[PDB]
Amino acid sequence: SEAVIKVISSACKTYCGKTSPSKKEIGAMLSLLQKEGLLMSPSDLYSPGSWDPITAALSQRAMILGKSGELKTWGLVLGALKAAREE
Ligand SMILES: O=P(O)(O)O[C@H]1[C@H](O)[C@@H](OP(=O)(O)O)[C@H](O)[C@@H](OP(=O)(O)O)[C@H]1O
Repeated sequence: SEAVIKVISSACKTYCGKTSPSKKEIGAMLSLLQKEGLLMSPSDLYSPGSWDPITAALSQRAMILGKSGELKTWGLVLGALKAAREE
């Protein structure tokens, strides 16, 4: 939607620095996860136990369809969030 997007933005800008996903990339991945049935809300990313199925599903789609466009964004989020939850 909006609020959660900016939250993710400022978050990754602190963990990944300048090498963070652009807002235009964040929204794209967000909408994909919803239509894929992987997620249902923008706050779903706050669930660590739901990361595994997503990474698996995206990896499958990437290696089968031949495109890691959505996987790249996920990897960036996963890395930053994993580090955040590590503290
Ligand atoms: O303020 P930053 O540390 O430079 O991060 C920005 C902000 O999060 C911005 O939201 P806002 O315009 O509300 O500050 C967003 O739109 C940008 O993504 P993009 O470059 O594709 O336009 C992003 O880099």
